[PDB]
Amino acid sequence: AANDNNVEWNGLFHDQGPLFDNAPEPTSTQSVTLKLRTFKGDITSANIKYWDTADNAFHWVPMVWDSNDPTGTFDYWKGTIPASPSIKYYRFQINDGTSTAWYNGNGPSSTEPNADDFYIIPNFKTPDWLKNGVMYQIFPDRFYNGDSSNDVQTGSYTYNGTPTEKKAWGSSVYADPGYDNSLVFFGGDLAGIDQKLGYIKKTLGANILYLNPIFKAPTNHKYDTQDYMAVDPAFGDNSTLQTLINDIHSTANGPKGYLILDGVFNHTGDSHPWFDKYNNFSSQGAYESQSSPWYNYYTFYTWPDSYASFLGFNSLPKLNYGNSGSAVRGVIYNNSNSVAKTYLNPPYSVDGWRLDAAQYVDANGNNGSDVTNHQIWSEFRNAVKGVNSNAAIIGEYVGNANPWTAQGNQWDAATNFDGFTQPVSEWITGKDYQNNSASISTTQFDSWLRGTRANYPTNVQQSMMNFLSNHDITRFATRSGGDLWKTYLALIFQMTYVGTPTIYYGDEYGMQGGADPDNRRSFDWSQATPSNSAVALTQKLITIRNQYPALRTGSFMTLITDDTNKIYSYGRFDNVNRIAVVLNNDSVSHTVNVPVWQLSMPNGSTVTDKITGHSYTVQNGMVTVAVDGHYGAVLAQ
Ligand SMILES: [Ca+2]
Ligand SMILES: [Ca+2]
Ligand SMILES: [Ca+2]
Repeated sequence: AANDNNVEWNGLFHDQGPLFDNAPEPTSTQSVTLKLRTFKGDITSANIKYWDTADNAFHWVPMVWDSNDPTGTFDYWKGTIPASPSIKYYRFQINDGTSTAWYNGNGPSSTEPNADDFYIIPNFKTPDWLKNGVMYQIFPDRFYNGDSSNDVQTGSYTYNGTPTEKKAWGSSVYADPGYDNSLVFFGGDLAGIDQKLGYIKKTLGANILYLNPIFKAPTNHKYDTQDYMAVDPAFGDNSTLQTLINDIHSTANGPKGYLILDGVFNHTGDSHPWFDKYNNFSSQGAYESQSSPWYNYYTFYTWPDSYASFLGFNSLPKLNYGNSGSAVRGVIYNNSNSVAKTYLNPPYSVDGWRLDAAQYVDANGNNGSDVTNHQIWSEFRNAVKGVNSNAAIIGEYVGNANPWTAQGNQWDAATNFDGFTQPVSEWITGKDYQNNSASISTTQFDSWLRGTRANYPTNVQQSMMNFLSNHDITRFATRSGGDLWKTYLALIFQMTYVGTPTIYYGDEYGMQGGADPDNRRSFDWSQATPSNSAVALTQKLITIRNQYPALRTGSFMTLITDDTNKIYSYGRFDNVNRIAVVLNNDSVSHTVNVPVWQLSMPNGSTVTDKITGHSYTVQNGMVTVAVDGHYGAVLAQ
């Protein structure tokens, strides 16, 4: 508010949204112009300090006043970082007389930060459809039986001395005596998904489907791959897949769609012919002979019974990637007929891969998270983007996936357990995604989100897979104790946050389910109608997100973190829209005075709460709205 030897943190702001960065994903020849907000006439000077990897040294860029905002409450200072192909990191030093403050990915700070700087990664690009879309994850056998003929009957075949069991739709997933939970088949197939595309792309509005493993394998989940080149018979054939894909891409049944498949490349099943532990093929697998033409595809500590695998499971033998140019790297991604390229090239042309157990991929039985692992994912990116520059690569990882993203040479994003799923679960349900006691306050929730977003470059942030639940954790509906309102609150946050909203089939209507396999129940189609509370809401929220680009690629600013009333408010905004989201995590309603002036919403202007449909007028830079307990408001203009 004045030159008083004091920098006012509350007026400061910067992130890589359109209002503050003119080149979020620049090439080697494009310079980056940055803008820093501050209260009007609050400072005397500001400087951009960036580290250049080409140089291994810091560089200084003095900023200059640029303009005021429409309300005349803030100033905007600007400075430009020169164009080059090198990766750079930056922070701001802000001065008002004898007062200095710093600011970077983690926000304001009195002392100079050493971590969490903003990222500039020349030529790094993540597909924009991923940034702007809504994903729907489907576990094939449990979504919808489109063709009951290809169904696996209770006794169709045996695996490791066990018959497969068919269950009636709606039945419990747990196997009956004499059977195994990994061999229970409810009947869902690709044909079904194809027939329910209308529900997916219209009723709900999602434009991206992500399917759990669909290739030939003996189990329910099918992560124990037997043949990467063939759609498993229980789901259909490769022609079925091609028809599904065509209908997904079609714009005659709704919005243009995108298909992402699960790529299990760290290991194969023990029944794959390269290994052939049960001798299901005339050929000789690695387990069968040390003279096998694929012996070197695996790592044996004591041939043939002790070998490298996924988390000690003997049914999942770990592939040996060797050095660059190896046969394994060839059949997985380098060869034209490899697994990755096959489905990315016509007649399939899928749109991306979700990398199962990505962190472990390595050579010689080692456990990844090393030089070799990253070199492999680097070669993987070149192979993929070489076929389709718009194909997405999302790696599975439960923590900070910075190591596979921040260099802009590996994945486009990752499964956001650490930056979305966990924090949300603990704030709303008082439990972690495992269903164990773990609760955080509103201030901790906000801190958690900011810290995790800071781990990633902005384009990676906008491409993260944000799901409330999935096939490896407990259902949100169960962690919430069956309280639908908690689901309401979660959906609203999900559809308005930074990252790709991902709906784990069933979650949109409150489906319950405990730990695997209880988290893989069949889909009750009598609940998949707007007549259902959660569904109607999901459809509305998806419509809201698709209506406002600020929700997908706009800036993010915290507006309120009230621990007593449990009120969380944040804004999403770009050059066109300004949206203030108000969430009520309490068990009783609260009337909140939203500080929309922080988003520069003009006084006397109006906003509409997209959740209730009610309209309001900005008075004294505020918006007073009564929000019901465990519910929210989306105030936009
Ligand atoms: Ca001042
Ligand atoms: Ca079927
Ligand atoms: Ca054999």
